[PDB]
Amino acid sequence: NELFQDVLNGDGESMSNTCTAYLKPVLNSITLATHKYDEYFNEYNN
Amino acid sequence: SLKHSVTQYLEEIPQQVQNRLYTSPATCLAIYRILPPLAKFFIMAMVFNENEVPLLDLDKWVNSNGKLQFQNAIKSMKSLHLLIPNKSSGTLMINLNPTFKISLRNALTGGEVQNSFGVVVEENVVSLDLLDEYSANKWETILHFMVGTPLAKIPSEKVLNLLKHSKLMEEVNSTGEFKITNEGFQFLLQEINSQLWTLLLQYLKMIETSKMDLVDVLHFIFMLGALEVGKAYKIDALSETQRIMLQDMRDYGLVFQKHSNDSIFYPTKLALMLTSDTIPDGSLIVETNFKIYSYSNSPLQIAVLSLFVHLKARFVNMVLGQITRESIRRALTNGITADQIIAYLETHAHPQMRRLAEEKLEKKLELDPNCKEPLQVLPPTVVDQIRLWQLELDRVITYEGSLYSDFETSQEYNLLSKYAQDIGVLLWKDDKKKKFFISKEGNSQVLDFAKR
Amino acid sequence: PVNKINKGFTLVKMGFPTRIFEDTPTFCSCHSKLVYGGYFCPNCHSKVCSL
Amino acid sequence: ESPSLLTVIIEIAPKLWTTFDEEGNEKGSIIKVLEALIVFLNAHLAFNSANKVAVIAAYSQGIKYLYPESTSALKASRSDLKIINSDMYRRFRNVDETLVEEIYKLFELEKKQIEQNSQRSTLAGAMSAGLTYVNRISKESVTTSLKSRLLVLTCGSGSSKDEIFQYIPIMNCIFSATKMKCPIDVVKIGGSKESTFLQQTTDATNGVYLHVESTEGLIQYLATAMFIDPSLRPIIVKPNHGSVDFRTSCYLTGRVVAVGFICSVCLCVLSIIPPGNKCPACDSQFDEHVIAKLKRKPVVPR
Amino acid sequence: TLKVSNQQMLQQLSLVMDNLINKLDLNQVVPNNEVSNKINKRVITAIKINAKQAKHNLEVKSTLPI
Ligand SMILES: [Zn+2]
Ligand SMILES: [Zn+2]
Ligand SMILES: [Zn+2]
Repeated sequence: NELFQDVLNGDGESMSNTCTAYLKPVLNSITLATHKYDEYFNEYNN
Repeated sequence: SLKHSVTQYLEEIPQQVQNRLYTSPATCLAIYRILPPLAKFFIMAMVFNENEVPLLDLDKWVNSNGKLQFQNAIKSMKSLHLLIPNKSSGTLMINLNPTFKISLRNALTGGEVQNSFGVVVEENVVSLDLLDEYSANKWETILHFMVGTPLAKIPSEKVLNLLKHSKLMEEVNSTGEFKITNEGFQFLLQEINSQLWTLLLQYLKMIETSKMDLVDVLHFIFMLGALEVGKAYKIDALSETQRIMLQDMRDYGLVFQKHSNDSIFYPTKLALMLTSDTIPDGSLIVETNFKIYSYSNSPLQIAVLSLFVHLKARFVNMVLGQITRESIRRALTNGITADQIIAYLETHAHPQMRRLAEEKLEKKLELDPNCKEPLQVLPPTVVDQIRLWQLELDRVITYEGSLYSDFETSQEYNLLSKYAQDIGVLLWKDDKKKKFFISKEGNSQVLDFAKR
Repeated sequence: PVNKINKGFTLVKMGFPTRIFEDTPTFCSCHSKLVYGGYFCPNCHSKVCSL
Repeated sequence: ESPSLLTVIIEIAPKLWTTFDEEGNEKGSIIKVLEALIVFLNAHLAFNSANKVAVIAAYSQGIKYLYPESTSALKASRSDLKIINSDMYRRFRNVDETLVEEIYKLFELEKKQIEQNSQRSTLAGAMSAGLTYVNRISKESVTTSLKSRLLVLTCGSGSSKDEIFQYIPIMNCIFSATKMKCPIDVVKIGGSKESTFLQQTTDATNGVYLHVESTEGLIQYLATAMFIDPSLRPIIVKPNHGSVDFRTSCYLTGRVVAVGFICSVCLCVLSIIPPGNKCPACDSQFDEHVIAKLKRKPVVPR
Repeated sequence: TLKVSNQQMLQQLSLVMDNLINKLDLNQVVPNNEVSNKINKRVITAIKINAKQAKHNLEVKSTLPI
């Protein structure tokens, strides 16, 4: 997200979408991994 | 070639003549089969819908790596006038030709065809023993007289004056005989399907008479392409120009008839192989001592060999010959160039020469893989001797014209020389010698320039 | 052909990835390079180049 | 450019076509499909002079060749019936007449044998026969450099569901067609939009899958989407929408399989670990240690 | 995630029999200028989707600086 903001305030909406599209699948993968971690965490606390 | 030649002729045909030509379904079918695969695919994808089709849909149909072939097909169909562009609502919309569409759809689905495929009377003759024998006899007669062997039987005066009015078969009456030309030997070089097509195209060129109707002529030709060997057809479905050209094709050998002025005619194997095609005979062995051993029993191939090979002996399988200087000079004075002589030698080279060339090329690649060499099937010594005999024929080349000199002023000579260079008939110029030369066809322009 | 005394009969946990279609190139998870297509893994949604 | 052999595997099942007629408003859609196929085959023979056509019908009790007819019938015969008009092109007309006479003979034969009802579809066997015919003509090579192409005209009609037993033969047909570089085209004339096995067949053999709902206007579908000669396959894009996922079905539940488990011996697919600690398709006892390694839950601190 | 009877199946079969004997009018395959338009629209939308998918498919070049 910090790299996204850096290219956002460095190059201004023309290519930050391209960088976001480049880094979208691995961001989705790590978000899914953290979501699985949170789900199993809450399932063991409850 | 073949498809290129018939496409060029059909493009040279005017637009309304093409629209009249698209009436018969068999002609439309043959013209469709001439087309490239993308053109054919688009034509069949656009026959069955009566509404409009844009070019953007057809362009989206083609992949990114086939855009050049798509442009080729579009230009071919536009030149053949199978596509009518329309400029409405800002999109260049495409119609199929309506007569072509109706005739092709009728040919596909079956329906009204006004007997464009003929009628069959179910009584037949044998194809291989009679039909093929007659067609082969007429073709062997025409090519034997054409290559110039002594013949007890000569072809008809219609194809005689066709041959003397064609580009090939030069003729003199001071000696009283015919000569094979460069394109005449080229004609023997290509396959007999393209031979028949180029003879038919030159016949189409020379038929300017009112007795011949050109659309009916092409209808008959493409109908014979559509017909089948070995079964009979009626003349009653034909117009009178198609009747007399049925007689002419009987003289050629494209069609067989049992008797003249008969109601029933029989197409031959050349009628079907007019459309498309389908050790060998004539396969020959060349050696470094210029000896030729040609496994040929056919008198046509022996005769064609005799145009540039000094024949020495003949057996049932093979003929003895020797490529000699005077025989090669005979061919070269007949205009048969060394390139096409060597092309004939390559195309009739023996499989044993092929495999020995493959062995030589394999050893060459396993010794020096840095450089690649072409497959020399026949000896380069005899190839270079053929080309050297060509050079010794063509040591000097002559052009006739005028030379203007004895100019006291160099400026006038320079003006005349640059005028000749601008009009493109100059061959040589020099201020040191004060001389510039022009061709005979370019003499008149500079003559009137100097007079005025 | 395996021998009868081998008792290594087990399930192998595997998934069937989905062929992704995209007009924008993305970083692959196996070679870290820009690839247009790829396969999304059913378990972690990481993309692979070949199968 | 180069001639091709178009082999049409047409699935004429009386049950499936009767259900299609009952689902639709019209009746006798077999006639419309058959005549659209006739015009399409005439179009393919019009594309090139030297190209060839084969047709195989997959009826209820097996398969039968429609064009060309059986050589026993060629030797025995010719009662030229007048279904197709004789004034059309003869080179199309013999093909069309042989096709319609074999259609009539097949329908008469299964009218005679109509009483026996079978749950075993013969589409996979017909496609295998078409692939053998493709190999036969390619190996004979009377016309040099002959391409080939399979077109499958099947009907679902919303009555027959997905058939598990067809999975292995269709997969083997995929591999054989990929080896021989012969595309397999599928036209599914029915109500069920998805046919996963034939979709995978088209997408793996570089063919076109087309699902249609009405038998009317089928010749435009055939002449636009299905008229791709293998000469121009790499330069013509395919209209095969709805990309298939290349998944499979579980052996003992039947659902589509996500991340899952296959047997290491007989390669059967299971979405869950089977009861009894034994392989259902394979009858192999599985080790409790490694399947407990499978049954472990992921870890996270409290 | 309608079982047809043998009598009506034979009736449909005999309908196909007589429809094959009496006349097979191949000119009936031609659409009526509206269903052909809808069919061509569906086919060209599928072609547009597939062409946008497979217009473009060593890593490929990027619009980013190095
Ligand atoms: Zn990768
Ligand atoms: Zn994964
Ligand atoms: Zn097992």
